[PDB]
Amino acid sequence: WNNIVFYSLGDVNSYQGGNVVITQRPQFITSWRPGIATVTWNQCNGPGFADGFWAYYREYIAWVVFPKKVMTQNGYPLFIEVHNKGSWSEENTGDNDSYFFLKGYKWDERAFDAGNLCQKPGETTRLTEKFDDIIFKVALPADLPLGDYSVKIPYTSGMQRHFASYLGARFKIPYNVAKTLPRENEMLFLFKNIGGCRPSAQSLEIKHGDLSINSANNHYAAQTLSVSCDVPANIRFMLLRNTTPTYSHGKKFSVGLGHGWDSIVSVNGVDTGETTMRWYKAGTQNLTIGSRLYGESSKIQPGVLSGSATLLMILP
Amino acid sequence: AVSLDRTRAVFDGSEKSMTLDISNDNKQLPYLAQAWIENENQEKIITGPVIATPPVQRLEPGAKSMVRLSTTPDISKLPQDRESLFYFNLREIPPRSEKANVLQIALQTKIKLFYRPAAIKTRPNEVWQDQLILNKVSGGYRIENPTPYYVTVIGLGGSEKQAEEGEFETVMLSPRSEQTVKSANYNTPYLSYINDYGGRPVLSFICNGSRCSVK
Amino acid sequence: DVAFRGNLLDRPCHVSGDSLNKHVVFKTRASRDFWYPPGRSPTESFVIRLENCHATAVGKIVTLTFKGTEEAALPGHLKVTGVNAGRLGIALLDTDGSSLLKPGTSHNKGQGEKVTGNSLELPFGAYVVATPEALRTKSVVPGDYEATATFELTYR
Amino acid sequence: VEFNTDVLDAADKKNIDFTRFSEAGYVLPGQYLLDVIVNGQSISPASLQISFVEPQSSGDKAEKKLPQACLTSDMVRLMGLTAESLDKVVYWHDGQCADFHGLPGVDIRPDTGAGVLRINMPQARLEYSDATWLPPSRWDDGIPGLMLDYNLNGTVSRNYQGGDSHQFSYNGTVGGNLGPWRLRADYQGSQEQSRYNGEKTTNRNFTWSRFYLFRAIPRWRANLTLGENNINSDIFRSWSYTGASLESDDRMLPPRLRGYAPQITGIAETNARVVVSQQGRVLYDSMVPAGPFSIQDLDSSVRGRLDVEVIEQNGRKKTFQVDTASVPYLTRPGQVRYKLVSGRSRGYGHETEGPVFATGEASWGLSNQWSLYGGAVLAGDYNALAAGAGWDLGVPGTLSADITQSVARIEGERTFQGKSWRLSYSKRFDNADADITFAGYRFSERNYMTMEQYLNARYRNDYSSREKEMYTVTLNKNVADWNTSFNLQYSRQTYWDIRKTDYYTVSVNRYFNVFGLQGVAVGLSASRSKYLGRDNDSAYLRISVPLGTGTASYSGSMSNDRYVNMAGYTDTFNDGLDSYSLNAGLNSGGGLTSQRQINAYYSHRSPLANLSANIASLQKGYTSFGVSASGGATITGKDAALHASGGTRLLVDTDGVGGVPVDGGQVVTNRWGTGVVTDISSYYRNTTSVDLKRLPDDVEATRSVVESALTEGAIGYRKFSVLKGKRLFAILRLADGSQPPFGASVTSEKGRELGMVADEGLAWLSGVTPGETLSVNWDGKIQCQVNVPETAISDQQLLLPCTPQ
Repeated sequence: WNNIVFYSLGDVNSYQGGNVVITQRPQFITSWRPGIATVTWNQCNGPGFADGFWAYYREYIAWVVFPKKVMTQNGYPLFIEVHNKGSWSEENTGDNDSYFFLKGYKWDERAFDAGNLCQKPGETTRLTEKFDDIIFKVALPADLPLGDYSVKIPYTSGMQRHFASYLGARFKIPYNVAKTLPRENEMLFLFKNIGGCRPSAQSLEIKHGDLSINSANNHYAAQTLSVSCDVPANIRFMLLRNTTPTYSHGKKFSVGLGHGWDSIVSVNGVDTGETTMRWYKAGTQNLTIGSRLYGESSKIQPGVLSGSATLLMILP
Repeated sequence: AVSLDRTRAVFDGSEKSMTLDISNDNKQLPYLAQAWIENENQEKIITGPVIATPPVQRLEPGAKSMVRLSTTPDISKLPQDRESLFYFNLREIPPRSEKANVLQIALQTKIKLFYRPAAIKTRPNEVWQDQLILNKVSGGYRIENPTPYYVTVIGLGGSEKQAEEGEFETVMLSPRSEQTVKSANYNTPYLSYINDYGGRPVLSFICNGSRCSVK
Repeated sequence: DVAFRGNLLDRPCHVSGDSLNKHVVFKTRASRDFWYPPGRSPTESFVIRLENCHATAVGKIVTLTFKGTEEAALPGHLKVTGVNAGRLGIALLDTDGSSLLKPGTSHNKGQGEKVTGNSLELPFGAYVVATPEALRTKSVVPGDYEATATFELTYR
Repeated sequence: VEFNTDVLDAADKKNIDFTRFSEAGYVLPGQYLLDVIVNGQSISPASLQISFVEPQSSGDKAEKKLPQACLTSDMVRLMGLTAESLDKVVYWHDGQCADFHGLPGVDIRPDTGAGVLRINMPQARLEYSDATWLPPSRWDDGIPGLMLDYNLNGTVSRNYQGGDSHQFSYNGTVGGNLGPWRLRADYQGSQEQSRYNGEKTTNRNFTWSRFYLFRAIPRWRANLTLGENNINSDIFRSWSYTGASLESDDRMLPPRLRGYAPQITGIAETNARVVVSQQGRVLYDSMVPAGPFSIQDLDSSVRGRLDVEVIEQNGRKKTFQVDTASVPYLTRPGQVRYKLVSGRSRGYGHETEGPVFATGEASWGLSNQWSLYGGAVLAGDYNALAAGAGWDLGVPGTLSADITQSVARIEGERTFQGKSWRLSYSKRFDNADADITFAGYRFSERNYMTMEQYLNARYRNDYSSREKEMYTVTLNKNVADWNTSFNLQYSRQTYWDIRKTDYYTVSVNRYFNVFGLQGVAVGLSASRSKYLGRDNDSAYLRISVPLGTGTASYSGSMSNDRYVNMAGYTDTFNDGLDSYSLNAGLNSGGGLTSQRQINAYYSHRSPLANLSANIASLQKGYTSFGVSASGGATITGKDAALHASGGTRLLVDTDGVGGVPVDGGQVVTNRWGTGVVTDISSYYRNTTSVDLKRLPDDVEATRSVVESALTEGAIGYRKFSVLKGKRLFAILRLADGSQPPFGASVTSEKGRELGMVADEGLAWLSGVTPGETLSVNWDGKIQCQVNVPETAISDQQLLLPCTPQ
């Protein structure tokens, strides 16, 4: 006869992932912890009790089921994959949702004890087994917004016991009932996304001259801001209004600089206020923040013009 | 002929060199503008406190050029609790024509260079002329300057048609001082002035008989 | 990233655009017109253009005064600087055409200043005259003579 | 033309020269302050000294010449010139006018009128040096010092077995920069404790994950790495090792040169004006040289049609479209990319050893838009030669292929010879926007053996999971006015002694809006893994609705008969630094249980360190409240500091001021007078300026922008002349009642200059705290002391007494 009783761990471990970039992949340690554990899958085909007077063979194999893809709290896949699998034996890698790790540490020994060979689902036993470590790098996807994340990965990691009665017995749990196991063990990990997109200047000073009023009625001042990426995202930036505009110039994004002097902002030549750019690979691009100083209804009042127009880059 | 965008150049004590651009409105014959900086009693002090960096410079017809004013230890050898006055003037030399018995005219300009120390450096829209007061004299008026900056009055009047359009001689004001000015008595005299920037705002004075200022 | 836009600005107190090549000439002889009693050439009317940003007045914006070298033999005149060194002088008249003003006095404001729109035209008259010590003795010679007068526009 | 200088210039002649400028249009030699422009950009933002003097070097009979810009050795050192290859500026002394006659095509037109000094030079005479990239001769390397980067997340827990709450994470990254040699050691562990009624278990695991040294090399433009790291999944998979690694970097290379794009070739007639637009934006607009030309400097991000247009001097036109490939191994025509790596193979333990190897993997492209890429892996018991080329055919797409003849001599007397080949394909921009981003086909054998299979076969006896075939097609499709990102892909891998594994993953990023603002995103996906009998139909759904002040999210997922839904409310606060979410969920799994998840967080990006708290609870696991701290320090600098890192950090030094705000990550300083900005990239132009509007009223910043370019993992020095205090005039009254002469340097006890006296006690002292004693120093020695009261406010002329000692 061949009896199998699954006994799953109850460890809830945490780790702060830090502040990473989209192209950077953070590495983490998922340790094996010999703590409190609970039965999740019970079977009885042979006897139900034992007094230790019959011959019965023993084997103990570790069972680690880790997920490949995992959804976020906003619904994004995180392709978690192995660089080094440790001293385990990764098999059945043809599945799409989960890896299957194994370790044969106890596979041939004869016991002489009085025990319960098939425990009920309301049962707790002792587990003290130091195992090898395992490691993973979170390969982040292409599109991921800014902010903080609270991703939880579903994992069933727990020592099962195989009860048998003959010498040379080899039996593992079938993978579909091993992958249809309950969502017991969680992992509390947080990681901050600083975003793959960033500008290079971080402040824009446009050197425009000490000019006369005739050229102040229509002037052009240009400055180029270089945004450099290594991810194929599709950025979007909003020219946020910060100070008070004076003259209602219609559809054109007027930035009143003060003392009766407005000035529109011309991103890439046209007065759109927002543009649309697609990026396909690693590189950089240029955006000309042009400025036209026609903020005059022929009631001229000269003063120091020092307004502001902050552009914030939001990942859609 | 050359043209100047500044009606009074202001030189703040923070930066050691301001820019001052000139242009060439002529499109037929060139010119060479040479500049120097005088003082209150109007003399060409060649190696004074402030110096124009190009001493003589050729100007193409239709071109433009800048005259920067560098800094020496003698501007530190000036008072810091008040401002300082300087007279920036410049001449133009036209080319010698081939025609005989020709009389030449040089349409030149002299501008007021206002040195402002870094100790009394002002904000971009801080109108210090709001603090100005005017006292009544039996036969005229006297304006007072409590502010440490050089200000200039150009006209006084009761209504908007006679201050800057009447027959009135202007006067220059000095810091922490006063002077008398003969004018007709107005109940609400609005202060018509010219700032360091170049604009000409107007502001009202509401009094109690003898001394007045702003709201 | 904050992209604040800060500047400085001014307004062009300057000359107008109608009369750029202003050089007055004199088609008068020296051996005949300066050997008899009165020694004067005909007056040549020339104007001074002014396109400022405020045409409200004249003395409240521009204090016009003129300088240059003064004639030694003739008080109230300018040096000619040519073949007739000290023998001839430069006269100058105002907008009224009769006030023979001095080399260094300011222009008398309030009269003869027609504000043609936003401009300010100042007509002046100047004719070359001879010094009486060279006129009566008839020591003047015909030739080329180039004089230059400087007009400072010291603003307010 | 001769001028009228004969009348007057002034009262007297200034005796300089008066005819030379008139005929020669000559500039007067003096002290000018010009901006120097080299090929359209600027080598300095606020360039101070440009001297003009008259060259008396060349003797002649006429001796009438023009002056030129007397550039010294420091500004031609920072001009970006390649003085190493052209030593025509090395030998130049500051006494004579610096001629550039030894170089061809160099014209210097000094136009002092516009205030610019334009210098036009050919591209091969100088380095790259644009507006955002400092040249490699000027790299601000690191100062000596160490660094600590902590990541700790402690939390409590609640289970169904009794009572249990004790948990402490332990992550970290230490290291020390010693000149260009940079040490890095990342430690990660955990600390958990369990307290049940009848049992009290605890454990303490802590292990150094990686030990490595890396020194950046500018000459070779590649970073060596000594110590431990990994080899990426390039041809062979991920395999850990310890040793040396001369990897060709790409961040040391300019950002418009990264990746692949072909050089535009052709010889039409003259100095034409090139214009190349990708989607309505010019990527390159300049004047090519006369005759033959080839643009090696354009290697930017382009994945499709690009109408590279040439416009000549007369006005003639020619149009031709060229094609890019974007395959992972073809590079720039003329330059190489390589990986020279060697050492010992790391197993899983920290002290694990193994064989010694010497693997060289390089990629080089000839200039007929073709490229070969080779790999030569050789160890004492295992060799693997990899070679193959990749080339873009243009209009039918692009190809790439390689051969891999690996020989594996195991100790069981079984020599394993395997020749495995794989092919790569991609596709350009179609008119109806069809884009195949990657298309592989991996033909392997029964005897293929890479490095990771040989590592598992040498000491661990693993003999499974080798790929027979692996081929995927990945098309991607975008569409205007619909805004849906369609991307279907299907792969079918086959292992040894295991059957086929067909994959099917489709996705769509819908973008439209109904009763909300534009920016609402809808995500849908469908996954299907096909075995011989089963088909795992998985489907994840995404709904994201932003409203400016709010960003609600909804995520539905289904692994295997488990419909799991979640609804989120993640949003920032009014300042941008903080962010908080509140999210619930439902977990209805196949195992007869319905669970309810609840997750929330509250972050606070403080300038001293990042901090956050998280509420997380589900069914059978409850109320896990935690605190996550993540910050770092930099000791052995000027003074120590605390910050918000994964590499380089710039150290901004503002002495005397406690709370000045710096840009980048809005990092404020400390009581010691220092701060460290962390959101900077390596090798770029870093303009770290203080936010001039949010300064405190007691302090003032004179000059705010300083420039340098830091190396990868370097710490850079930037001094900041700032001042804290009031604006005063101390009218002194000595014991005899006198006033000392000029040069009386009023100095604080910390060693900072405050000002000097002009004539009678009108000394403008700046930056003084109320309640201190200063040191007025004339004749190079201390003579008297003063005493400032607390009562002193700004803009005063207070009666200050000077008590002597």
